[PDB]
Amino acid sequence: MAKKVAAQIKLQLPAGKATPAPPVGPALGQHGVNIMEFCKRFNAETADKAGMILPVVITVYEDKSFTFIIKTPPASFLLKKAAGIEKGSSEPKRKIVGKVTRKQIEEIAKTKMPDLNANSLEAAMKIIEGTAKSMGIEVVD
Repeated sequence: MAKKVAAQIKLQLPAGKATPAPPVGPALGQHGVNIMEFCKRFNAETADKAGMILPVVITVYEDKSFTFIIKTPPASFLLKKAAGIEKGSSEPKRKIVGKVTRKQIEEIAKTKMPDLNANSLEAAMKIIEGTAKSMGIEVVD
């Protein structure tokens, strides 16, 4: 399969909010890459996971072409989107700040399957759950 890797541009970038600030411009642009192609790409792709410093990895090719991936991380990311801590709880924090549910675990586990390096989702579920557990997040059902 066609690979002509010229470089790699790893970048932690706001979902829905990437831009040629010191992050992007110097990173990709120095390697000849269309920052706007990148940005209009990452932004549109990350539209859903917006509000988020996404851990990205760019792989620019010989053409000045590129592609990039975004490491849908251990679980913290979408556990915000579940545990209910996209900012924080109002006050309730019995050590368990907020919580979710095995099913919620699953979904999160599923979406980040490519990242968590899941042989099988049961494994990814462990990650999410364990992450959650460590983060003071309970799972309830």
